Amino acid sequence: YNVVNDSSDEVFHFDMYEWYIEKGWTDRILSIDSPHVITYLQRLAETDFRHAELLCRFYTTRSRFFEAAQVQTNLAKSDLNISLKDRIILLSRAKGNASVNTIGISRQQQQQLNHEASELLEIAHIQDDLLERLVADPRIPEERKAEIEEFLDGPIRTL
Amino acid sequence: MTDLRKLEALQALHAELVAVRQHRFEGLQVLETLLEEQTDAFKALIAKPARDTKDREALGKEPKKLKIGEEEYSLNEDFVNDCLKLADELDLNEKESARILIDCDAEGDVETQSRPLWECGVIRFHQERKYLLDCMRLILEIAADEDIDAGLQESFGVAAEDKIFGIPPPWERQVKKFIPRCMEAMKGVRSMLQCMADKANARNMLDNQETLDFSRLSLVEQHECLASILHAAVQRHHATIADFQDFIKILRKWDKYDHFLIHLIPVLAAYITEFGSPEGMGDLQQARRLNDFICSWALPVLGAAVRAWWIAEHNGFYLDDTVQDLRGINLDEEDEQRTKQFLDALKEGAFDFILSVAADCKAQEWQDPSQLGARQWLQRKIPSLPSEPFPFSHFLQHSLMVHLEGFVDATISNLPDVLRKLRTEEDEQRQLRPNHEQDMDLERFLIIISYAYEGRPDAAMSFWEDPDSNLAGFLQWASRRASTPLVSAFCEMLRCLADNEECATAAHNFLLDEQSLTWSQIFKELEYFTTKVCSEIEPESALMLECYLRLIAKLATESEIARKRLIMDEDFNLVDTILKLSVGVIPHRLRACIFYVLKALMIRKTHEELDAMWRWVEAWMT
Amino acid sequence: KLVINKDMRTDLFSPPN
Repeated sequence: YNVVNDSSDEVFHFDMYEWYIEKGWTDRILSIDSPHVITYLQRLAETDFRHAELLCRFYTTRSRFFEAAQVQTNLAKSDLNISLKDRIILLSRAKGNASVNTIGISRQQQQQLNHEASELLEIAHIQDDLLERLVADPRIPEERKAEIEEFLDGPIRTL
Repeated sequence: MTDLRKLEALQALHAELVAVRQHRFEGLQVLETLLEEQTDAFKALIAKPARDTKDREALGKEPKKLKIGEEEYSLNEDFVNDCLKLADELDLNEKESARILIDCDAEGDVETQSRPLWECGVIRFHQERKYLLDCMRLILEIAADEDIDAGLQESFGVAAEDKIFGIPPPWERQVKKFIPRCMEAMKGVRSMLQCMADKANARNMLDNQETLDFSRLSLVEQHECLASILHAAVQRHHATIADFQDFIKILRKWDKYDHFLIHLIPVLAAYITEFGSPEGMGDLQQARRLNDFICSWALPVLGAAVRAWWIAEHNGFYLDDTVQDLRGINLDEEDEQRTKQFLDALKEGAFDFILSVAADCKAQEWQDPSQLGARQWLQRKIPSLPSEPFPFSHFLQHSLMVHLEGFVDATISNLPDVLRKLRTEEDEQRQLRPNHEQDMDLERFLIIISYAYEGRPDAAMSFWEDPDSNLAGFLQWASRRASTPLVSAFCEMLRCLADNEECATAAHNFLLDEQSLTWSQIFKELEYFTTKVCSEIEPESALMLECYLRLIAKLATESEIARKRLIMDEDFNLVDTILKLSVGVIPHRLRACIFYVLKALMIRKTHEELDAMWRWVEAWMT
Repeated sequence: KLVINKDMRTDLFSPPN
């Protein structure tokens, strides 16, 4: 592992960040002082959920809660393939992270994000309560249930 | 700014807490916004990720581009060398260590301090723990402030339960408790400080001397903050017996006397108060086991003091037989056992250690020359501090004085017969062998009482409000016929119990007749010594004279009735006696005390007093 | 923003196509 960390090959270190992510070694990746890994995540954060989650962990441990709430909220409003329940977790985290002070950011900007995440989380829970009840309902034909699961187990719908 | 880093976030947060503490509520809306952004910080007090090999080998393999979170940075042969150096000195992860160094380049503090880049990382790392821990003390301190709005006082209270102690609020709700994390947290500070001296001493045996001194200061401050946080948490009845046993074992395994022991003293005091005294876990059965458990020690004075405090605090149960159950238990045997244990603790030097700690706590760089040699004529056998620059705080001193006054009240209201028998034993010992110096237990105890009651008139008034209480009873009983040391200790106590004018007037009215000490005997002894010197003198007589002069000066500076009476009293004529004593062959201390007494008497005077003073001066100088 | 429109929906109790 010395030979690994003693390298200056950049495509290599990118390939190793991806490999650590694959194997699940949050142990070793979260323990890198470097910003090089943060910058690498900032480009692909809004591309994949698993990468965004890593980026948000780096922000939170650095008391940058508002920036994580921003990543999580945009991810919940996006058209990436994300389940409704995963979008409930993202909003719930963003709601908490925007409710606490982050230095350098105005109280107004925090509250406006904490409010957008609170409303979207309220709608998401309604949608989750619906989807669950509809799937379990004995009086609903199977043919329709599959159709319900397609349109409700994804991005959050209007009221 | 708005996008502040971890360091700037804690530094700004600290300023806000000081505002609310200094009666400035202009940042209420801004304060709540910070606690939510640093929620993950308050959860873990102090935790450094272990040095991993995955980052060590990867950092040096491709030191070209670094990705931390969302931003990206470029590593060069110069910066990469600082990461490995910082990680080795502090044993910190390469990823976390790199982030610290990156924060310095952005803020650009290398020019503000003109130091190597790798050294700044050590300071920046210590600053985080300082504010991260120091800010917690302000939260609990403000949550207990009674001079603020009740609503705001409760906001910081519930917040600390969840942010610091990890306890959710009442309106909601695998995890580890706070104490076990705090104990392990303080442990890391000790191991880190120990390894620091070993490595530092090796290379020393440079431009980093001041940095090492600042790091040691930050470490001791963080340890004091952790101790205060632990004390506050224990004050909320959030402990158990396992933590108490662990703390007792850690104390038994104590090696050297330093500031850490003085910081932990109040922790054990609060532990005994919550468990030993009937003001907490009032399980009488549980207290019996702890008594035998407390009653191996690498320092006997510590065990003696602990046993004395435990006995003093636990003797409050056996006062009456109506508030608790005391059936099928003998009293005389337990009383004799506690008495012999307290006597053994005294012989081992419990009060001596307490007095040495109290003295070392208020160690001041400079002292007023009007009180030189006061309370410094005993036989101190306890080793002193190494004199390193580790100044104490104010809240710690306040808590120490409060605990000492509480212990004094308990010992006075629970063990009067013990003090009586000790005084009689000392008297008979001094009588059967005057050539030898008996023990100074009572004098040391009175000096500790004086140190406890200093600059606190709210507590000193208790000795004058109720003249029929136990406090006034002991005050009047300690004024009977005794030796020079006891009289000097009582005079010093009276002098220190005159922080204001009301207490000074009360002491004046209580000293004069309305047997206990009276001004008549004082002036008689003064005239006797004057005639003896003018027709040798022992240290005890000089000490008594100096104590009398200091007491008179204090009463004249604090009280007005005494200043107006003694100045023109025909039966005393203190001025003539002090002048006849000063014109004699005596050391300079007595002359200085007489001059200070004259100054105090002449602090507020009129034309007639000025004329009389000038007449006396001319008559005695011509 | 809510807008009720009972007019044209999709029969929740009939399959598609």
